[PDB]
Amino acid sequence: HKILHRLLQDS
Amino acid sequence: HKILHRLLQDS
Amino acid sequence: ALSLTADQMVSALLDAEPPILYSEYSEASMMGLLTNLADRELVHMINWAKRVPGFVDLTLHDQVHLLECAWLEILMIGLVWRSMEHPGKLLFAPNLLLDRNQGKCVEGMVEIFDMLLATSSRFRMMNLQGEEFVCLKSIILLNSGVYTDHIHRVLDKITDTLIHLMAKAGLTLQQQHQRLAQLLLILSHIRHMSNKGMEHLYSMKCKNVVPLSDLLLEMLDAH
Amino acid sequence: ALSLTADQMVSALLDAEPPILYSEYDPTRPFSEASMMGLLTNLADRELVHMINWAKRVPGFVDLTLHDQVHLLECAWLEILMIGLVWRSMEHPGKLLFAPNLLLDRNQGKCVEGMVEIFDMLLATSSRFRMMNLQGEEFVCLKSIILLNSGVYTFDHIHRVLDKITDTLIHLMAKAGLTLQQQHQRLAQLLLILSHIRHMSNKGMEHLYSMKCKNVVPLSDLLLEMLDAHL
Ligand SMILES: C[C@]12CC[C@@H]3c4ccc(O)cc4CC[C@H]3[C@@H]1CC[C@@H]2O
Ligand SMILES: C[C@]12CC[C@@H]3c4ccc(O)cc4CC[C@H]3[C@@H]1CC[C@@H]2O
Repeated sequence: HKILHRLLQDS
Repeated sequence: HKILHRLLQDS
Repeated sequence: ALSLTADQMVSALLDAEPPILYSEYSEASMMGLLTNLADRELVHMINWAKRVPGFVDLTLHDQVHLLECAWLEILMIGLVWRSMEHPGKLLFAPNLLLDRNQGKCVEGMVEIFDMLLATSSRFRMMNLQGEEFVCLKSIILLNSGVYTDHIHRVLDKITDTLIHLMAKAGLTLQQQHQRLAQLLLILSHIRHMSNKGMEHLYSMKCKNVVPLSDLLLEMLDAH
Repeated sequence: ALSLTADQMVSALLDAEPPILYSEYDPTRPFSEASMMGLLTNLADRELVHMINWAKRVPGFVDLTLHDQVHLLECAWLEILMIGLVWRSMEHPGKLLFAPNLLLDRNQGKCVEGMVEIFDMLLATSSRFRMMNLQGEEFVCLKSIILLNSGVYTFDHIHRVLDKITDTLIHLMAKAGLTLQQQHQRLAQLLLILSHIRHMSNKGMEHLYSMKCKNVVPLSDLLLEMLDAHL
């Protein structure tokens, strides 16, 4: 659950 | 010269 | 998405461009400036990618993958493009214009500088246009990790788009094909530079010369 | 020189092709990390002798100073070996035909530490060649492009020859009946593969340097100097 992964879905 | 500089000269 | 006109592909890519960021006004300070910069640029790169037509249609697993593979290639071609007007210097930021000899300030760095400068010089001899640049960069994102059918369709449309720009510039067919090849052979050299840069950034991470952010750390570890 | 027709350019390139060589694979014993590396580098070393002569037959190459010839070959040698391997492997899904008596799958790659991930990239590149139906005429063009391109921005005569190889690739696609759009699309797909080959080359180089540095295999002087040229 890498950083880049959630950054890929913001607002 | 490097080895290759001399093989590149074989005919 | 795949039904954009050539101009809509150009418009959309020019529209998605990230901002040019600034730096702050020795080996540790220069690596600090560079890596701090890249870190902030990476955050702007994530958002740019999602605006690259076709990108958000992929799973997130593949989105992560392509960005991890390509991110330094992407910073570097951006860097080279900015430096095009400044023979012999690299415009990392508008207030961070480094000429070749400043690369010597960091161990191993001056050789990567030279490769970047040679590429910029190459953009200059080709007279690369901004519309072509945004194409190459999108190509890097979708191409570089693509093998590690839909994205081959998106790649074809970007090729279509490059050709359209060349046709529109009044180039003959022979000249279009020749320039397309010249432009794409340059991606080979940018891959080379990325691989060497990655090896340099890793040696610095192990030597503890500089603090590196979490994002930057994870992008480096994917390699 | 630059006066070759597209077809003259193709013939000269087909003519100049090196042999497919054999490994000295010894089947009496199992592989170890050291004997596999021994085999691969022994093979590469002999292919290198043929590559030197092949390159002299690539139009324009011998017109360069000896220093530029040295530089381009030092820069591209593992890329060229690698694209050869991938081409030899086209017909063998899941396998890499290093030699006709040395056909290795990914599980044999695992014998050498760090090797299996490089096998994987090479195997994937071979699939790409397969799904594209890469032709021998396109292959010899690509391999020459690699020779002339990969060190060229360690910096104009070379650009004219490169331009001529492009003309030649297009001409073949036109000769195979592809539409105008398919010509530039395929031209691009082919050249984008060179990015992947550069990459595999960079990792391969890094890996070989690592083997040498651990004293896993002895390397011939040529291979050694080819490696120093790059870590
Ligand atoms: C990754 C490095 C730091 C960040 C540098 C950077 C930083 C910002 C940028 O826009 C481009 C580049 C390309 C060169 C990069 C460097 C190459 C070696 C160094 O470790
Ligand atoms: C360079 C290596 C040894 C020689 C190998 C070879 C040897 C011969 C050949 O014709 C192709 C290749 C490609 C893969 C190469 C290997 C990749 C890593 C290993 O160190």
